[PDB]
Order: sequence, then C-alpha cells, then structure tokens
Amino acid sequence: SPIYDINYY
Repeated sequence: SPIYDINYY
C-alpha cells in the first residue's frame, strides 16, 4: 500500500 516504502528499500 505504501509506494514510498519502495524508496526505503
């Protein structure tokens, strides 16, 4: 749900 989480990956 959190597309921003991908940046953290």
